[PDB]
Amino acid sequence: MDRALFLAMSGAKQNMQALQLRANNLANVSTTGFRADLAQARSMQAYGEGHPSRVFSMTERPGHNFAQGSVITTGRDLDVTIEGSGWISVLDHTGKEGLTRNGNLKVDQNGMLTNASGHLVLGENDAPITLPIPLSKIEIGRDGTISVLPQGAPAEEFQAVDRIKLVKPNDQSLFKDTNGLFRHKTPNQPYEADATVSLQTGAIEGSNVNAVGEMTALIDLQRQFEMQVKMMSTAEEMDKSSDSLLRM
Amino acid sequence: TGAIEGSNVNAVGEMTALIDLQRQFEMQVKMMSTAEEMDKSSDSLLRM
Amino acid sequence: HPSRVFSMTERPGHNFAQGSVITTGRDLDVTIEGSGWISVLDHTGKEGLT
Amino acid sequence: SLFNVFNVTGSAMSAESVRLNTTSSNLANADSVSSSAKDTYKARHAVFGAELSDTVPVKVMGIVESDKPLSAEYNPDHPLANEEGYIYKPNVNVMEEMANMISASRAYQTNVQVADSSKQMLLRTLQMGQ
Amino acid sequence: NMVAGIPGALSNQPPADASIPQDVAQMKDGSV
Amino acid sequence: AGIPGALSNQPPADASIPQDVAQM
Amino acid sequence: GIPGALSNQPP
Amino acid sequence: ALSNQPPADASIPQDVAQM
Amino acid sequence: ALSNQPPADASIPQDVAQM
Amino acid sequence: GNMVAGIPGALSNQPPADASIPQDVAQMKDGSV
Amino acid sequence: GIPGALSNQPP
Repeated sequence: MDRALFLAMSGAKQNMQALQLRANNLANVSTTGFRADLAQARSMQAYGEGHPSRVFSMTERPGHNFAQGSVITTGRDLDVTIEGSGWISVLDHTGKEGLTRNGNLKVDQNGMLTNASGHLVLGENDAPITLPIPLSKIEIGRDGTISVLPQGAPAEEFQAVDRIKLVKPNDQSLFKDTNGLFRHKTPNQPYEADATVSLQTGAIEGSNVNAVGEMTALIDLQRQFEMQVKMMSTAEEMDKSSDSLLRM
Repeated sequence: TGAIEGSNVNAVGEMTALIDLQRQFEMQVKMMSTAEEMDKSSDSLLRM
Repeated sequence: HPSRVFSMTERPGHNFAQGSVITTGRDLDVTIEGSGWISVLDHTGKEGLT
Repeated sequence: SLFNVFNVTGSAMSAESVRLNTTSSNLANADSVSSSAKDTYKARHAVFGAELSDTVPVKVMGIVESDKPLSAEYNPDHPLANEEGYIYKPNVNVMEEMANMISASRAYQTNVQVADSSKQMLLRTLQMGQ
Repeated sequence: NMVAGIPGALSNQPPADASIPQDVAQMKDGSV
Repeated sequence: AGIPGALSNQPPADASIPQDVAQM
Repeated sequence: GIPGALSNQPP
Repeated sequence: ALSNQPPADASIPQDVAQM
Repeated sequence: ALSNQPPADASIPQDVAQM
Repeated sequence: GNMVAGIPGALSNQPPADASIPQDVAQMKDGSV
Repeated sequence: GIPGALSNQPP
């Protein structure tokens, strides 16, 4: 039949995919250090012989919202949030390094510093931070310097042991990977530490998802979705009527 | 002791699967209607 | 042609998560902590986990 | 030879009926995690073919599954969950199946019109001269 | 030569939507 | 001729004048 | 022969 | 495709192993 | 109208610069 | 008397796991009786 | 006849 049936179907299909991207945003409102995902549609025309009447649209992710997340003051010593722009460099389960903004850190039984996702926290030597096992008081600095008190030591024996690797690259050069870690679009790009990134210890950075912004985008995808499915029915209606040209 | 354990039914989980069952059920019913519509159309081969 | 595939519903399992615990303040009211069962026999006389 | 037309229209109706049954099995298995064969159901699509080289019949040369990834669901307590609690479901898209249902029905009915119209031409030829 | 492919919804899509298997899309040119 | 602002279905090349449209 | 076609016989 | 031997019945089992 | 050679297919690229 | 038999329509075209046809009737599908 | 056949007469 007419190709407008599939031209509208290819549009309704993308609206559902855009709806899925907004659904993931609202599910992650309470998530810690979550960067909102933007949804956009690209107009692609079928170039060739004939009148230029058919143009497809596909939904794609143009970028992410890198605005500062909601800061939650918790009073916990091992809670860190990046003041302004900046990232925390961590290595995932496989070992590939990446940037994260979740500062819900913790100390394991061996002293290795991890975050809430389990990623190991990189240090001054581009290696995971391993603090002494018998600690007494962890006091993270504003610049990322970790000053710990050995167990049984006097309060005046406060010494720095490591400095968290904070990286502030261009946000437009970062893409979210398959596990929520932002990495460089260009492969084999070294993550260079920055001396301007600051860590506000004792607070946790929340999500930056604008709940109303997603809701008002939802009510427009539904209407656009319903208009296209009416086009599918009216293209079906036209073909059924034209079925009476072979009756003879 | 001193307490009773209720059910573990996730009420919202049941409802969100109910709405999926309705849509899948109704789509298959439309396939039944389009199956008989095709048969009625093809019945004109023998008519003469 | 391999084009006709049927689907039938089945009960692959049950949700064995801990239920909602109701405090009644009754001596003869008990609930299992976490995972476990209570052995009972029905009218027939066959052991069953409840 | 209008009898060759009946082969082309007849082959077309067979091809469109195969696609409809494939669409029926996709709608019935849009939510099926298990299967008889231990592999998750993938959306099926019959492959039409043309041996162009007069009358070129359309032939179904086999069913080919869609290569889109299976839609993973976070169901950690499900018995079939993997190490990370994800169960995998068929990649059937509802909107594209409804278009196939509409397209298969309309393409089926228009070939009946051609066969019926071609039938009249042959009967009219029998009346030639006589 | 023989030309073929998946009809309907999957083929009536932009190539970016990789619904069509790679080898089936090859058949849509020519074969012998 | 007719309409003055008709489009062209050929992909942009910036080097060849599109002859798809009635370029008169 | 469509490369990678499904078959119609128990695996 | 006219054959001389009746076609076998299709089978729709729950498990392909017990078939 | 008619022609002696098959018409070319339609291009639907996500980036016209790469065709 | 080599006949084939069974319930026509919806009952038979379900997969055998439904167990809607009586077993006696379902076994007259291979030409028995 | 059919083993499970129903009768058309009162039981």
